Amino acid sequence: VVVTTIMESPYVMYKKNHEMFEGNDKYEGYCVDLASEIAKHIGIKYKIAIVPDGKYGARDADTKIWNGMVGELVYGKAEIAIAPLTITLVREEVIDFSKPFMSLGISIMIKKPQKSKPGVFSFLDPLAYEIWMCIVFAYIGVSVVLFLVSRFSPNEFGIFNSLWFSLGAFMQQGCDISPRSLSGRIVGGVWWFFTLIIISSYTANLAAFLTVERMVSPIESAEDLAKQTEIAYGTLDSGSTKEFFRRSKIAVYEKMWTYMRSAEPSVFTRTTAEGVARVRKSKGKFAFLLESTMNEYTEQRKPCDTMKVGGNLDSKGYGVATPKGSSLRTPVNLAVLKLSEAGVLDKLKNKWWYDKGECGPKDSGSKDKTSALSLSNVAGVFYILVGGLGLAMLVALIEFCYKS
Amino acid sequence: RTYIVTTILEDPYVMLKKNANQFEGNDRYEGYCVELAAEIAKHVGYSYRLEIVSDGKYGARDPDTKAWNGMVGELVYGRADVAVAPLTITLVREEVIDFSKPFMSLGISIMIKKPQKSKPGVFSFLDPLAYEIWMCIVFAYIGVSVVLFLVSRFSEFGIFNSLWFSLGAFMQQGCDISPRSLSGRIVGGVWWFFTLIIISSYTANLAAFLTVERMVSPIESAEDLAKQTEIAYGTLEAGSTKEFFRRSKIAVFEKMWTYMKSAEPSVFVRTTEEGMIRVRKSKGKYAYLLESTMNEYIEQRKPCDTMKVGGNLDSKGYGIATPKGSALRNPVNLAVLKLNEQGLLDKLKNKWWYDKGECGSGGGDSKDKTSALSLSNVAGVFYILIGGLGLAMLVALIEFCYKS
Amino acid sequence: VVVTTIMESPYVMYKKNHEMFEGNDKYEGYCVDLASEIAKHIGIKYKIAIVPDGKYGARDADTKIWNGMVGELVYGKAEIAIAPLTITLVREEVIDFSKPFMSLGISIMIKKPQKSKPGVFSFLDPLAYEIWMCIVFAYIGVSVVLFLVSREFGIFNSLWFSLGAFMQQGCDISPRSLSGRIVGGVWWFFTLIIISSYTANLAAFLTVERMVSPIESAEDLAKQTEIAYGTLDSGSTKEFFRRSKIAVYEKMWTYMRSAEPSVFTRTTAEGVARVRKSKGKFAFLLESTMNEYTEQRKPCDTMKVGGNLDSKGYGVATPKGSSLRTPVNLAVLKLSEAGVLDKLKNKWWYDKGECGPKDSGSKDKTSALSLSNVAGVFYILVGGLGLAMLVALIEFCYK
Amino acid sequence: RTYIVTTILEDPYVMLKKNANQFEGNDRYEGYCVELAAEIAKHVGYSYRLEIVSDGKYGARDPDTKAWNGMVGELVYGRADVAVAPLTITLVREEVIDFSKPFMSLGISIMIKKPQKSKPGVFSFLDPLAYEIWMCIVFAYIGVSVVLFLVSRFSEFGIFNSLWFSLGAFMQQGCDISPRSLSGRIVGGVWWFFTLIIISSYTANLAAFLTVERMVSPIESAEDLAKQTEIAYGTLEAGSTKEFFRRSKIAVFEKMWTYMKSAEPSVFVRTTEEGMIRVRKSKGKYAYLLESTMNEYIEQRKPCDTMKVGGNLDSKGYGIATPKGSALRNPVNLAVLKLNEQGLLDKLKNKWWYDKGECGSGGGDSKDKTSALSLSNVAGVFYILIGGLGLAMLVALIEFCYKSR
Amino acid sequence: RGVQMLLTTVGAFAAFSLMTIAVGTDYWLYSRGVCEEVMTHSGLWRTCCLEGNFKGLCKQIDHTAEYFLRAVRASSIFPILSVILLFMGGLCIAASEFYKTRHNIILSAGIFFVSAGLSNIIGIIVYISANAGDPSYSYGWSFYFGALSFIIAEMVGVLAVHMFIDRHKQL
Amino acid sequence: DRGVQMLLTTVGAFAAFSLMTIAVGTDYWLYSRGVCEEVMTHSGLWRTCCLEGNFKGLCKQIDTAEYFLRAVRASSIFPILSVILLFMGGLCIAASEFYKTRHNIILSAGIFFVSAGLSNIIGIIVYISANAGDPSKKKNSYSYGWSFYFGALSFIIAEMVGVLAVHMFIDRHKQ
Ligand SMILES: O=c1[nH]c2cc(C(F)(F)F)c(N3CCOCC3)cc2n(CP(=O)(O)O)c1=O
Ligand SMILES: O=c1[nH]c2cc(C(F)(F)F)c(N3CCOCC3)cc2n(CP(=O)(O)O)c1=O
Ligand SMILES: O=c1[nH]c2cc(C(F)(F)F)c(N3CCOCC3)cc2n(CP(=O)(O)O)c1=O
Repeated sequence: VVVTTIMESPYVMYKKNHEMFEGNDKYEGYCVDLASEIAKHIGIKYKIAIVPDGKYGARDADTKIWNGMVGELVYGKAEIAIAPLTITLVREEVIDFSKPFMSLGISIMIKKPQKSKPGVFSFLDPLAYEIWMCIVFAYIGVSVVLFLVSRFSPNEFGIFNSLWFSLGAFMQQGCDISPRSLSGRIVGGVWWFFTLIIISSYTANLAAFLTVERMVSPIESAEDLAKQTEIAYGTLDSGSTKEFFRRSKIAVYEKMWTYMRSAEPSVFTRTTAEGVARVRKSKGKFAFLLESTMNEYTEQRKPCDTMKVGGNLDSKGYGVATPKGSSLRTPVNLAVLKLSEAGVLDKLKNKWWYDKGECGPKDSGSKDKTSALSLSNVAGVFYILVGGLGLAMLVALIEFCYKS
Repeated sequence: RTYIVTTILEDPYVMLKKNANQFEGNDRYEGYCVELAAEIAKHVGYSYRLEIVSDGKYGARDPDTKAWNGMVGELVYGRADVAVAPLTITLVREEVIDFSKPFMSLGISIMIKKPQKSKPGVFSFLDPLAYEIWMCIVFAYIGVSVVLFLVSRFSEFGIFNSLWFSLGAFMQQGCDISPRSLSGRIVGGVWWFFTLIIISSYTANLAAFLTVERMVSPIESAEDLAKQTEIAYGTLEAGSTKEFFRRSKIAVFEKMWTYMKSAEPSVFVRTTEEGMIRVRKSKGKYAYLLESTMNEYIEQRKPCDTMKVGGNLDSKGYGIATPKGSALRNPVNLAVLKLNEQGLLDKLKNKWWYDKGECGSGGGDSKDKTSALSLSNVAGVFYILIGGLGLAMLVALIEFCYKS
Repeated sequence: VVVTTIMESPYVMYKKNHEMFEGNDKYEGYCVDLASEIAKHIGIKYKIAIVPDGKYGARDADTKIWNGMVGELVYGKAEIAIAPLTITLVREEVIDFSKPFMSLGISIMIKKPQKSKPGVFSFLDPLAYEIWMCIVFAYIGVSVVLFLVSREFGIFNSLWFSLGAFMQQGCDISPRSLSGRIVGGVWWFFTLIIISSYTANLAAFLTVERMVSPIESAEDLAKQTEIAYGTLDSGSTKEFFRRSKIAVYEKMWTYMRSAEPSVFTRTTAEGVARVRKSKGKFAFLLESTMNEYTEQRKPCDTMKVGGNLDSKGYGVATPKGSSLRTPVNLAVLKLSEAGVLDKLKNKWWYDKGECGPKDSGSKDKTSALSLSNVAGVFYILVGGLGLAMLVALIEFCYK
Repeated sequence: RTYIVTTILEDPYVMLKKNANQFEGNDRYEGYCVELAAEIAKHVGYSYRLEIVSDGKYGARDPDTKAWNGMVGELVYGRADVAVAPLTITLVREEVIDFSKPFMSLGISIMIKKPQKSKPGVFSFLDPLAYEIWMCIVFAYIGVSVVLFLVSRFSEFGIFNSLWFSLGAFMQQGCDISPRSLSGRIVGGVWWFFTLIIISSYTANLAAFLTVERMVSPIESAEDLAKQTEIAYGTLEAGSTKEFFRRSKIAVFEKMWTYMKSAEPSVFVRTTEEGMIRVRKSKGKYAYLLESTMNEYIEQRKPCDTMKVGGNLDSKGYGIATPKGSALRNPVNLAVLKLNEQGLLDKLKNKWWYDKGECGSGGGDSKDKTSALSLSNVAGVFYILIGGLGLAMLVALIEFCYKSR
Repeated sequence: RGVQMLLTTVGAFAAFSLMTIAVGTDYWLYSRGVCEEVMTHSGLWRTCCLEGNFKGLCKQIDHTAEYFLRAVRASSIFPILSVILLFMGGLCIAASEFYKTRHNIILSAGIFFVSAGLSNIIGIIVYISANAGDPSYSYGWSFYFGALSFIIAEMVGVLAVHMFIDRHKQL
Repeated sequence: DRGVQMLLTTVGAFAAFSLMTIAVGTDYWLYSRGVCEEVMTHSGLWRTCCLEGNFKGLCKQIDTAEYFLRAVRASSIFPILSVILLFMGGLCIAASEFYKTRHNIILSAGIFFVSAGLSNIIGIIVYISANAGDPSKKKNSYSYGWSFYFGALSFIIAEMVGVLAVHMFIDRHKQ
């Protein structure tokens, strides 16, 4: 009995380095343990031989030869193979496949953000956006009504005095002299009430903003990813994902393909290692597209900077390949089905995928990072400071030129 | 000859047109399954006549005291060859017949109601306090206003001056006129102390409410639902969900299974539509697990108040029944895998599950969570601003009428 | 083999389906399942019987007989006793005991810890008392300094200036001395910084609403507190407290002997009913298993165990001259070592419970602020207003 | 006849006297075990003379060449009738000889360092705003002060009035120096806006810092340890604790057993002493998971930085070893049960574990748990304020110069 | 200035009528309570449920700083003294409108009346504090008459201090 | 007593000139711990170099509401405009100390001193925004160097001259 397994896949791991625990079980992983489990289930001799082709499987129909595990099975040197192998049109007609033990997904991934350091938008982040315009409109209106009360109703206050009175009214400090009337007291009181409610709401809002943090994702779906058109995207230079994107039928996928058509900075990455290095180097743009299993494998790797958004662009699965029909095809099919129905396959999957990872142990977020008000949250505050003081000096100079 | 295709009466796949009457004959059914049957008959080449199973049940091949019936029962009896219908892959229906290929992936998942909270207007302004406290502070303000006026008349100033000084004292303002005598000075001091303590308390309460409102844990995946222990969950008494829960192996799913077996929320469901009704009527206090296919069908066809959350708990597939010793086993497998890989099946799924759905979730964009205020609670600030402008126009018009 | 057991609520209970089956498969819990496990371990047919007397097992010390399980095994009625039975000095010369498979002792229990609602203390619930003593001391000091360094600022004008500075307001009049400006600025800065700190502390207190453990958390704190304490009428706890030489329990014994005689209760149900009606009253000292049973029942209000005191063992009883004594000893040792009594204990006393809120904390809505946190302000407000109008009347009538 | 008892010293049983070996021998033994041996010899009547352990260990099953060692190995291989030194209950110990009764119980318990922290003084004032922001706002305050003087004297109202208005503006207090021109008014307004947003941001950050500092809770029980992150913990290797962890099958116990099974850090250590010393060296995140008895012993040691937290995970017990068929098996069982009931064992535990401890004699040393800003953190402001007031007093004397010199 | 004294007289008489309606009858307790949720009512010396399981009966109810506030909130002795002090305030206002040449004692009567008003304020707020202290109550359209009693007290006070302002011109 | 005041203004301006020259000459701004690894690197506004490491001896030049500030940080346009306006202020106060008849000269001097304060604030705020604006920056940080303190002292003597010369403006205006 000969079984093949590609070592260049996230399904095997070396035991120590070499000449330690020597023998037959030199590789430990998902696929080899599944093979051992089914061999204990039905009775199958254990083998260690690996095809020197390297590729999982390909159809070189131009030369009428099959390369990889599927070619090694169809020409004949083995009968049982456990490896990550996709199922396609040309592979089924030559080699029958069993039921898929694991579902495959294709998804986009982005780099985990670090922080946001904008300019005036730092101070603009709380208390929304339109509230500023509405409160400036309210300030102008209350200044107009105060000027009308002071002038039309029965004084020594012009438009500048009225706007200064309204500005000091907005800032819970007081005034130099009261209008001393029964009319202005109520409007001054309601304006003071509104501005103190606004200031208390701002303080509470910033306290709630700073006590906890959420890190909302910039994107949530592939449709929104295509619609935003601000982050670079690259699938792969060639392979199953590129072929699926080049020959898709869903309406948004043709738009996505035309977006790849007008790609300037060489989004076609030669190797997946270069792609993950590029997406882990720069977080501002260049989000990647990759298979779900490889993304989940990179989710538990020492850099610990990656996050998927969910959603499966394409659905397929990994199956067990056997050469033609024999007395072992039905046996291995029922063995795979029985192991898939039972949780033992899921037990092995969860164990080997979560016990080998350390990045996901710190789930959600870490609350032990507070420090103080660094300049990131203060850059807006001091930028509005420098703008206000510069504009105040400028208007002081022009008002001196106007009057004195 | 003329071949037959048997189809189970299932809601999300095949529809018997409610009009009945005309269009009877070949086009008696419109839906996913009949379209797939027409496509496979046009591809491999035969004529199909629709049939309905007698007992109306899926059936199984359990080793009971005979009395075998169902879809596989009528397949093995002789009067059935091709069954284009949904069919879960199970070991009890594999020992006699084999399936071709899972065209789509099945997965059990939790379903949740839509969390919708509409913040009121002027009611939301008094939300970060008790209305008794607002009544207390306003009535204490007017009481200390008249008391301050009488003690100033006892130990220059009028009713308007008294109101101005009292409200400016109420809300941390300076004044041009001085509170003469030590008695008036200490009244002003103690009432300033009260307004400072009450403004600090109000700001603290608003900060606490916003902190507890933002710091919330939405339910995702299964671990969060397992360790929240606040929302009821359950499945059917019998079916694939009960079989999967009985054979759990993972520690977290073992905890979920023993929590379900504790019978604190029980199952409380007979038909899954009744579970959908009771989870709509639970106002988010209950949750229910069911298949992703029917969950998507509920989220589309029913009014948009329920959807899915989290990933699939397990990997499962579909299939079409084929005879053990017929010539219609391999070509149908090759053609259905061709349709699955090409994406025409994906196109039909998109057409039947995204186009003819009276829901704006997939037909329009969602709402972006920008945090801070969103014209919901500050909307109440704008309605008390509307009250403020009402008081301002009231006092201005009544003053002009009094002078008139 | 035949075994007798005593109907004890946290060890054996009647099943809901009483009419489904009668016999061996009629009970569920710690005792009967442990008996089934050890019987399957050695290999024997076993039957379950109830005690005819109901006694826990003690010597009457006058007729030289035993009533209960020890009385039945001594007089030849049962050759094994899987029912729980504590190890005492009197129950060794007539009966044999195995190694203790459970550890129990006398533990404290209090009522439900809830948030208090004081009237005056809620005005300054955060911060402390010395903080406001020092702020008043600093207020008087800065008033005196400002009055002395400015020489219109008399013995009332400077006081008014400092008081206005204490609540974020300026003043109508300002001095012409830079010393006064400096002292007013630093006092304004201190007032603003302490008001900000107080407001933030109140916000944190209101947003956590965390309940702190009461004073009754240790025996030393139990002896130093004014709260009441109680125990059972006559039993293992009473026998332990009758004779002591540890120099920490004699004070507790004198506290029992000097307080009201209401501290003694007949049954544990009456005791939990008596402690349930008041947040304070008398905290009790009772068995650890009784506390663990009561903390996982439908009234999920009191679930406080506190510190662990005393040592006691629960063991299986076997008669003298039995060939299975070594067999049952090695059996209970194997179950204690490999671990299935602890697994069943976790599955039954912890996993099987009316509420699971003790496993993980939950967040509750803080609701409205109510008025208890504000009621203390109105009292000093009306008191200061009354003092002010009385002094105004006196000053205007006299001067 | 004189009876020899096998005694092995770890802590604090057979510790030798501080006067070296100037005494007569066996009479120079002080501890819990030797006092219990003297009492149990006086109860029924025999000799309590100690014996020297041959191997210095406790003994193991030793599947190679069978045999036995330790105290139980000396007991089974003749020349021993009474064993006083404590030893754990194990199946291989029971399959050869039998115990009497566990005189006092124990269990494996979690061990953490005592949380010790001190609030700062003037440095506590710069917690929620760091120190660069304070310098920036102070220098901006003097800049806007000289700018306000420029616009007041360019567009009374001297430098003194400008400082008055700026100092009133920095705390939103106001002043009576109101210029006729709108320029100084708008300068004051924008400076009011700046100082108010600084005050609001400071309040927000101090509230957030206090909430996040006080919200965290100390570790307790075992479930919180199971869901704990970023803190290391484990047990030793040469001991029965690892065997008990491996033999457990409870879902939570097997859960964290699988958690530290992939021991990426140095979870397993060799000896208790070296592990304790390296915990002292680290003192930020580690737990040793030792027995409750030795943990209670080491929390009474000289450094006084260790404490007992949580409960016992199991119900292990001690026992005094006796040979099978001897005449000193049942009377010693009756007498040890009598002393266990009498509470004399509790008295000996109190005197040799809480009274003779030179450090930490009073366990209730810090239990107020003041969850508010006491006079340790905010009173540092009271320092700098009085320092500022002292500065005020200092400038007062130089202003006294401006008054009189 | 006859309008001023007739306004004081009509305000005092209206305050008499509405405060008698407020304190005399048994109408002020609405809450989600159990007397089985049925209509309940508190009172000055007794508590009564109009319908339900307590029909035809009207039961005489029972019950340093904490003890004092509990006694004031439960026994309601201080509200009794406050409404009786309102009665003497109304009687001395009647004496004031009978003795129109009373320069200082009319002002003293005003001070006594506003003192009774603030005493009623402190009483009703400690009452609702004790109502909120039960777990660890709304306007009953007669507790609304108590609120209107506060409003009419403030109104008669402000028109009174308006006519002492008129007295400043008169004197 | 105006000769001592004008001498104080002159010596303050000379101190400001000396501080500006040693700022544009030396590179003691920040005692940063970077690479040449956390090692003492003279991070400069105009010249950044090192003292330790394997690459010691060779160093080079450094480099809708963020692009302008980034270009300001890269080009150092505001410190350059600041030192030019200090040069202009020195020239104008030299004209004031040589020519007493003119009056607008000290108006220009006061405007130049105040704009020096403005430009110094802008420069220091863009410098601390460049230093503290990155979340990546690194076990140790902060601990500003000596030239930050020299710039602070230049700012303090800037209010000193901007108070005393403006007081001289007030007294010459009232006389
Ligand atoms: O049968 C096939 N099975 C495959 C399985 C895997 C995976 F399981 F993820 F390892 C991958 N990885 C994709 C990501 O980078 C590493 C290799 C490639 C596969 N390919 C080549 P494709 O045609 O480029 O997809 C096949 O042909
Ligand atoms: O040794 C003894 N151990 C005991 C242990 C328990 C239990 F808690 F169940 F474990 C009890 N239960 C207390 C609650 O009511 C049912 C009996 C009684 C015990 N008694 C009888 P006492 O003489 O009344 O103390 C003993 O003597
Ligand atoms: O019988 C036994 N009795 C033991 C008694 C003790 C203790 F009392 F605590 F001194 C200890 N200590 C454990 C902590 O470090 C110091 C030694 C070990 C014992 N062991 C070996 P284990 O396999 O480590 O339990 C036994 O075999």
